[PDB]
Amino acid sequence: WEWNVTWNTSNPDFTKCFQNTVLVWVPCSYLWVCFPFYFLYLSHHDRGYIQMTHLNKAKTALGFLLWIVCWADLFYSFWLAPVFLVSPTLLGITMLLATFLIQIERRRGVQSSGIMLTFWLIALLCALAILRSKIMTAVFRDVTFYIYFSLVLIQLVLSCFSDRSPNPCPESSASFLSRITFWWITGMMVQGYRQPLESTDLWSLNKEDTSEQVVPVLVKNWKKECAKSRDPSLFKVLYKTFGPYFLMSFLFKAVHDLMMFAGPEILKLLINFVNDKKAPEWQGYFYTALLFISACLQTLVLHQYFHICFVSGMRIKTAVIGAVYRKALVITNAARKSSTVGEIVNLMSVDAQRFMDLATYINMIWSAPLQVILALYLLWLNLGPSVLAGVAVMVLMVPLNAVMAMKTKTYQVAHMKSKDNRIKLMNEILNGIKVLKLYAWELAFKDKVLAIRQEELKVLKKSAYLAAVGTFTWVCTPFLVALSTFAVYVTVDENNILDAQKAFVSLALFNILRFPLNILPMVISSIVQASVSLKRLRVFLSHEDLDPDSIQRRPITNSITVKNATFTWARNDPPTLHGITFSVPEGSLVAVVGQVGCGKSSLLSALLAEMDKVEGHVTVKGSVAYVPQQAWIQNISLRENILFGRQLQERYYKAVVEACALLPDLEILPSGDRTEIGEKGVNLSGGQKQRVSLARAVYCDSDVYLLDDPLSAVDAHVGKHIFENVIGPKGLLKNKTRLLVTHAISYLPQMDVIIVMSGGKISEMGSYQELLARDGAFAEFLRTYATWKLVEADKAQTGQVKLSVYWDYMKAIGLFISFLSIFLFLCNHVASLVSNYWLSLWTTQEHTQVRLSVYGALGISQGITVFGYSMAVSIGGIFASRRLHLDLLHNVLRSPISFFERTPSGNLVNRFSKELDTVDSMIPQVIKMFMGSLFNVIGACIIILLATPMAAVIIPPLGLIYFFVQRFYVASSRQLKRLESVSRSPVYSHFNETLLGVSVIRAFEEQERFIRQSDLKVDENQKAYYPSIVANRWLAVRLECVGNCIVLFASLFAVISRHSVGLSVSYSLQVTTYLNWLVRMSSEMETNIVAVERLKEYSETEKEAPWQIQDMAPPKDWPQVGRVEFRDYGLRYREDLDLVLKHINVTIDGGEKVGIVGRTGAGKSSLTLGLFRIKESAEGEIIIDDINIAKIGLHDLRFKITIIPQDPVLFSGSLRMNLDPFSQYSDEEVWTSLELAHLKGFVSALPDKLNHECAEGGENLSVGQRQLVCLARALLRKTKILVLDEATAAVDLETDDLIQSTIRTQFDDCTVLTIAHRLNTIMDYTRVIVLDKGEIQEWGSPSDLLQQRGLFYSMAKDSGLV
Ligand SMILES: Nc1ncnc2c1ncn2[C@@H]1O[C@H](COP(=O)(O)OP(=O)(O)OP(=O)(O)O)[C@@H](O)[C@H]1O
Ligand SMILES: [Mg+2]
Repeated sequence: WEWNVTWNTSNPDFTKCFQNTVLVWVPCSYLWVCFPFYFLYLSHHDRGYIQMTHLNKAKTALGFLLWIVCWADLFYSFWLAPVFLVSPTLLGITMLLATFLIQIERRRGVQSSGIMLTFWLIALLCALAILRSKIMTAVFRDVTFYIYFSLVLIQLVLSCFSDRSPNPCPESSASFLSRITFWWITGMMVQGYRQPLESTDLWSLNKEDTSEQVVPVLVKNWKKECAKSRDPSLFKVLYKTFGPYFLMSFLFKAVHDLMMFAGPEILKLLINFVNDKKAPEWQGYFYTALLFISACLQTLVLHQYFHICFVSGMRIKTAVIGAVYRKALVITNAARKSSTVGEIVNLMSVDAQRFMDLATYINMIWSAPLQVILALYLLWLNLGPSVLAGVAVMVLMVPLNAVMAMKTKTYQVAHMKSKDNRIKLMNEILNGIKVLKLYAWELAFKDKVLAIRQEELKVLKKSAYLAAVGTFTWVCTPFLVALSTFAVYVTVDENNILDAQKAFVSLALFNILRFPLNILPMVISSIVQASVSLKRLRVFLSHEDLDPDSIQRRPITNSITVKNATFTWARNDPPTLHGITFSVPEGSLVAVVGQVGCGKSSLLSALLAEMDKVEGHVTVKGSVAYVPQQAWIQNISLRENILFGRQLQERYYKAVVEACALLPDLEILPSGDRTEIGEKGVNLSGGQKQRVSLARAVYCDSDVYLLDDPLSAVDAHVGKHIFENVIGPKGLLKNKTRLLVTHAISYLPQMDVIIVMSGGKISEMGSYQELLARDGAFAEFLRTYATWKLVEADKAQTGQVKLSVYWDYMKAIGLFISFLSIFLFLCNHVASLVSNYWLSLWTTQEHTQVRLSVYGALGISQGITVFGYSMAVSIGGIFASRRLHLDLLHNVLRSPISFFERTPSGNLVNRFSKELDTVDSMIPQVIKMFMGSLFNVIGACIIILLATPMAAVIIPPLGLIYFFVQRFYVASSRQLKRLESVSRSPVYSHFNETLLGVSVIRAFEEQERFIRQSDLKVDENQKAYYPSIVANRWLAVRLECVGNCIVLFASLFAVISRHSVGLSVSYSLQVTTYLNWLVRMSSEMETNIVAVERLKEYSETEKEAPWQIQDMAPPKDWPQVGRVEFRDYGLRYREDLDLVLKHINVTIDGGEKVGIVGRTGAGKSSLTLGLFRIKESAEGEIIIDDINIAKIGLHDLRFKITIIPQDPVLFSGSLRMNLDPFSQYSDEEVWTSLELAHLKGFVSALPDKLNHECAEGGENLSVGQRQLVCLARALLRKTKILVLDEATAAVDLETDDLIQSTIRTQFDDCTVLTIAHRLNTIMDYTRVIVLDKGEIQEWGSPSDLLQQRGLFYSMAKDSGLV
């Protein structure tokens, strides 16, 4: 090796020894270092074995022949030079390793080899170099090399084709080149250009990324971790699960850094050749070719690294969602109260996003130091032994930034904890929107949600401040280090030789150092956010687990054999069931009776292993079917609700439908048992829900039935019919154990055992006959008798996002920030341009100091502007997020009830949880980066145009070739993002539906089907998400290669056309980067803008009538008498179907108690909706005290009309907040109301009294005590209209009489419209007006109706009052 023949001569020729040693050691060596490592992948990853094909054999045979040929050389050498022995043998054995490798790759099922193609490629290049040398030299050993080269070339061509496999994703069957270039997606891309993509174009999900193939691994690893540590660390299981696939990203990142650092060196060498005519031209071309191949390989390896990181993040998100769902289905009640529904919704919505953000930057926590250390070491041997001073700066800056970052972790904890409270509050708002709108409590909760949002948005401002200050130090680090090391370098010794050339090199290198330190703030912020989101996930996954071994669920004497067990709702709270002991024989109908909050329902929940056992033995035998007190209904057709995971059996299904009085219900529905039933059963009535919930349990034939009051909402006749045909001894369940919890006693004589439970312990136990002779606590009670698809789905828009969206976001940000931020951007970029100009243009130690001072001033000015615009962008983004949340909340609240009926409660959760996450976090940073890239591009174009008049006809084409591909990419990226969000919404819907009814699912042992449904929905979401990232890589690969094809032309021109412009080579290198970056950023912003678009989607939806009308204002004492009078009133349930009320005309007098009563599906709960303007009246006019209701607003009417809703619902927070959320009543007033509603005897014993912490939706209370709270609210309001929408249904007889007496006493001067199914209360009323089929039938006093022997007489006959 000497420079005369290898570099100095115009003939590019390697030396003979170099040819025979290094050129042969390179390829053989590559396979030797990769071979061992490759077994890891070949072993850990398997796909079967490929069959015997001609291609595989062709490759194997050529591998055998190639080895022979190489050993044939050793034979001829055996037949002086030392290299003529070792080299042929080494090549033969590495060749024997190559053929063995394709063999094992066949065995392990790999169609395209990631090593063979590269191995042959490198071998080919080495052979090409020797080939050219051997053909320039000119039989004996040359012909062996020609045979070797031809065989290697054919082997390389063969290795490109993909072998046979052992609407799927093409990634599995794509060839190596297609996989490395992401070619296989281009079809979708061009498809997205023809017409917008739909969900059907989105391909299927790979088997490796599927939910059922990812979640079980993490779940098993978590069980192992939580079993070894009898507290476990979530980090250990997380990396043990997601490390083997991620280490490839580490390898690719190392290669990308080692190849990127070569780029500037090759550029510098090229710019010295072009600026020199004393070097053989061949050297210049070689430089351009080397730069081109280096840039191409750099982009390929970088984009492989990025794809691996993104895929790992996607898998992490899928695993996190699956594990959260499984734990939520497994969680216990106490932990469920501790870990609110907002916490779970945040865990599978914003937390995984933090993990995928961490996935991109975790690989940089070693790359950035590595680059910094490499640059510092190279400067050590470039400038001298004075760079250590710069080290001191890192020792005086890093700790500060670390201390500052540590404060952010205590600032993100409150940010991610004040988000769960808001999400929980909005979940309770959406679950009980009907009551929250019937009580006019809209702004009472609108001004309450904007009290946890502004607590969550303030810590965001503080964290943004700490992030801007943290990036300030990183942006000023280089210049400060330069100043410190130069101040030391001059004094470190007599080395004051800061010559322009040296100073120039050091300054350019220190500028290069800016790239590793410009990504550190994002890495640190992502690490902090991921640790904050890791703590919460570890806490949630470490909660207490329900124990199904507490109750011996023996399969199949006595079905239930409770043995003095003392159950409790939570570990620390005092027990609720004390010393319960009973034994129910098989088939014996048992009726639990007592009072409100006595433990009747708690007993069934304790027999379901849903309630903690202090001690005792329970042996409920068989399969248990549960009918909850509040019916649980999903969003499917009524037929599937009845089936509930069972195949249809006409013989049984028809009998079940007939028995539970469902034929009358399956005749008024639009299409019988094929109509969409709504998310929460809103399509059904209050009594039909109970019948459907009972039919679901009856169809699922079990051995033990725990009926928690299944006849608490149906009228007397239908209840009798159901009991006789289902629950009685002559029904379908005549040979099944039935714990029929009942409040109103009518079938007690037909009971077998009557459990009288009071206080919490079984106070009495015996049949009807054995309880009439006790003459005690309970005997005196008996003596005294006390198709269209209604729910739609989120639909993506087709086309470009309207600028209106951009305009609304800009208006949300404001004007002052929209100009100050732009000014800071522009000033920063112009300062950078001048710093680059001066360092370059200006390239006398009096000048050296001046140059150093001005450079430091420019760097500090750049840092100041960077910090300033980061602050401005963060503040503007927070302002925009606040405004957007306010607008979205107002739009949701102002929407009518029908909107909530047709929109599933997973779209709203999506807008308020995930889209808001994007608006707060991703959009500001994306806008900042896009603005920076755009301004950089404009500045670079300007500086080229000003300093090069010739380069004026290339700017328009260069802009066009990038604008066209930008459009071609965004046209599909927008639709991919839209489908991602649309497919995501269902997941939230399913999570809410499951979390609502966990108890029923556990009781029916039907967890697997719901787990599979959640897996399917998450699979659809990831099917929508994966093409987005794949298209991201495709766009970048094409752009970074298209721009890289240009620099090649510039380099060649600079070289080939110089004697007959050294700047263009670097200009193309510099500008193309800005152009590509800019394009990417634009697309990114566009995609994120989609989120804002969806937040706007609810604005155009038609809303309710104006809440307050100032022109039409009622007097303060407007309801003087409450003379309700319906004139021609007809209400239509939905616009398509027919009228539900046909020309009713009713004249109610002031203060006259009305007792509206009718059969099921008679439109009883239509006057209640109409009187509150819940649904606009197609025709008719309700007039209260001479003023039409339709003319007044809404809040005026709502506040002044009291209602007791059919479904008792208690919002989260304190018990007081469920009474006066406006805080308009004193403590004494509320306490008087409590004793008025007969609840003071329960709240007093509570340790927190009035401020007791209610659970999510009120499960902390009973169902009768939740109705007593509604009665307390009605007493507190105390208004002259008291429509009772089927109230007092879930309370015992004596409590019913007590609250009836309270209503009769304190509400004897109001126009109360008591809709009820218990006719005994309606008997002592002034008008018992009857509705039958939407038309008026009876009109008069109850006595007149009874004597008329009409419909009401038959109704009186059915109940048992005649
Ligand atoms: N989810 C819960 N968390 C905590 N305590 C609860 C919960 N559910 C019930 N309790 C406690 O158990 C008591 C009894 O409730 P339960 O609903 O069993 O009474 P009940 O008499 O069957 O009610 P109802 O008359 O409405 O049928 C409540 O008053 C409350 O103290
Ligand atoms: Mg109950």
